[PDB]
Amino acid sequence: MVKTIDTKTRVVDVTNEIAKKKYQAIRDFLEGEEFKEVVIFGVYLWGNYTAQMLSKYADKVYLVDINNSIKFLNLNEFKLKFIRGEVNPDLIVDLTGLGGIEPEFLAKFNPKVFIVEDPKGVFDVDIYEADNTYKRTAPFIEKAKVGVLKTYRKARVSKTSGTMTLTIDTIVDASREITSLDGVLYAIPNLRYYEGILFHENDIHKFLSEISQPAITISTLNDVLDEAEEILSNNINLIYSFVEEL
Amino acid sequence: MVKTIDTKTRVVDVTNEIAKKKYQAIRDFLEGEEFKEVVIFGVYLWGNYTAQMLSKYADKVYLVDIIKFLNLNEFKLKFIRGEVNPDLIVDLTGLGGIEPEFLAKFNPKVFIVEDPKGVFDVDIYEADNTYKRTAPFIEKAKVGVLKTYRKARVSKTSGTMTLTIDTIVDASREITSLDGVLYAIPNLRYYEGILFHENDIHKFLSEISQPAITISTLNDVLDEAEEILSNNINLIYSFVEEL
Repeated sequence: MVKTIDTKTRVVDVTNEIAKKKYQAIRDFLEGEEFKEVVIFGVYLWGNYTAQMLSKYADKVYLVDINNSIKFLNLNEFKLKFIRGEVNPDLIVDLTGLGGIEPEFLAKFNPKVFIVEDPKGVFDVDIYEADNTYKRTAPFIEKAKVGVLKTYRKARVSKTSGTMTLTIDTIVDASREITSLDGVLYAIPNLRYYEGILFHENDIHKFLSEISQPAITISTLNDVLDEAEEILSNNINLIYSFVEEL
Repeated sequence: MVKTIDTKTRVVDVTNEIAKKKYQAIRDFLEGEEFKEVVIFGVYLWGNYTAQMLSKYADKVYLVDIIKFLNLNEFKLKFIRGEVNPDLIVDLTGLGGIEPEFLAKFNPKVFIVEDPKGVFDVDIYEADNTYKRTAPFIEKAKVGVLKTYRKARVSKTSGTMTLTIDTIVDASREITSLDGVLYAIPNLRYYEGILFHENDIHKFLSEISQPAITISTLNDVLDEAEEILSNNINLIYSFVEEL
């Protein structure tokens, strides 16, 4: 009588849809022109999509954290390669956000295009104060095409622009909307601190299994799968991403 | 700079706090009546606390699922064979649960039935048959209806699972609005699905013992998160209305 229904949409589907939105903002900002060396600062799990997509527009793309011709590095290898002068990127994309790459270090480079992700979302005094986006852009405005990648949920609250943040808040909001449907008993948002799984507990299998989870598990009297999916899609479409040129 | 903090309160702690509220409601209604035979209908995971506590105000307690433990068909076999005749009957099955025509066969001194309804829902309302389950014991025995709600909040049912979810997801949500918090993950899963339909007891135990909420934050907000969680638990009110 009481049915249990999993959405077809998994968490990874939402994360990828968000990553696609952010990349699309970036590709629109770069306006289709080639680089020969691209350096992307960030975490692999959130930065890879951009890495794989920009490799079509460059000869050599380094993704650096703190599987073809993308080179994957921790920042000490990258600093050593820069110190020895074996890297000099024309495109720099900083996706590190709060407490990310330091400005005194970015200032050492001379790219043609610099793009930095603004981590701030809805106003938060501590996040606003912790943010140093425009001090990261300061050394390049006058010498490079500089853009700030911004991502918000339309008329909704999110504390940051992180894909993870956006994923969580998206799915959780969706579960509450789904709860309000006629005949629904409850709706579980299936979420986990995935980076914790991959890098602290080092369990690749658990990571893959967990991120492949159905976004929402619904206890219901009625078949509400399609409607739930449409709710989920609406909440994803609330996400808007764009790069403002400085 | 960005810290990740787990609450000390786990999901199992929340489920038990709610279970304790409902049980203590039952206990207030059952007061010094003690029984010689108790039958509790419901799922093992949600019924066990009440069973375990009632075994003290009783001799032999059966928890029957769909203290000694039986599924409904073993129990029907014992009843037709005349090996059970309970003076206390507690129905915790809720929507689509034990049938009234089966209950009418029994003759308890006290009958308590759980109202699964929460905030109004036309379909849940139409599906509910609590008072049709009470009808055959009305005027025969002391009858009570167990009700559980969240004060001025939305919950579609009174089920412990439902209450646990709604409790934890908004606590997270409230947690999100704190100064310096980046995000808050409600760590929840369909546990009965893990235990009774995939049969993984170890995984069940691991998942239900998970910290309720994982917080990405700039500030140490553990205590304030805990107090938020406590407030949301205190929104839950449980009582037995006598018919």
